[PDB]
Formats: sequence, C-alpha cells, structure tokens
Amino acid sequence: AGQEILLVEDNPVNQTVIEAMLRSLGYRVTLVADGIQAVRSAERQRYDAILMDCRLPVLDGYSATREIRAQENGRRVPIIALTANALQGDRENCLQAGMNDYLAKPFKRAELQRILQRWIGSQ
Ligand SMILES: [Ca+2]
Repeated sequence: AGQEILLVEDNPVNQTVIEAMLRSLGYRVTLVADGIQAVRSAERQRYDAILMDCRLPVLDGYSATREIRAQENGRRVPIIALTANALQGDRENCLQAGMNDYLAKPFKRAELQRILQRWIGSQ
C-alpha cells in the first residue's frame, strides 16, 4: 500500500537509506540506478512522484528529465531532483530540466517527508 515513488539513485548506500526513508513514510518504491532506466520505467507506469538524483553513471538527471517530460503522461508527474552540488554545477545543469522541486543532500527524513507531502499530499 501507499503512493508509488520512482527513486533514481546510483549509489548503493543512498539506495538503501532513501528507499528505507520512503518506506518509513508509507510509500511504495521502485528503484532504478541511471537515467536510461528511469526514462523506460516512467514511460511504462504512472508514478505519483519521481526522485531524480542529478549525477548518474551514464545518463544524467537533466537529459533523463527532458526525456520523461517529452512523454504524454510524463509532462506532469512531479519530479524532485536530489542534489549534493546545487552551487557546484547542478543549478547550471540538472535543475533546469523541468523539475517541480529539489532536495539538497544530505537531507533529513523530515525534509523528504515535507517535499513529498507538498507535491503529492493533496492527491
Ligand atoms: Ca549520484
């Protein structure tokens, strides 16, 4: 049970931690580890929200997000960027792709809770 979150995160410990935080807030989680599978996973299912890590192994968050936004169900799904480098490049790249919001790493469980409730708490 719970709204379905697509988590796009390549680092193993962040996968562990963020998937656990999401499940601790009642969410279902689908984990992908790069931009390309994020694009596929978003075109094959309607998520309630997508958490897009900015820096990924092969296809980064900017390009992945532009691809999802060009899908007819992807035009409108909330996409929240995860950034460790807002002022070291991500505001000049990832964050311009058509995000609803962003979360700065390292982030608290409460901060994750508050950004998701903002975007999908009313629906
Ligand atoms: Ca990363």
